[PDB]
Amino acid sequence: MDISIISDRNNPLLQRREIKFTVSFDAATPSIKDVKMKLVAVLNANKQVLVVDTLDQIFGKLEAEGYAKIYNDEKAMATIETKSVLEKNKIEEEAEAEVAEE
Repeated sequence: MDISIISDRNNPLLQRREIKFTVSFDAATPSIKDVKMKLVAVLNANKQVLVVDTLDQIFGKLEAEGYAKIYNDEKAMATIETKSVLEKNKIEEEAEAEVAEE
């Protein structure tokens, strides 16, 4: 996919990370974790404690804008954040096989 970073804000107070960006694709609509994959390579951070907040598809073209979020410890987040934020974060992820990528 073609993602573009808009801004990179850091929220230490709530040990959170405010990073806004855009995601565009040719119909192909991935998922949260899926997007996290590339986003992980884009943000270059711990994918484990990485999730998305929300997104919005563009009508004009085939673009979609959204905002990502990152925490430090789920311990705090589990408390601070709400079931709403934790709601997004899917239960478990996939895993084709041990071997992957080039």
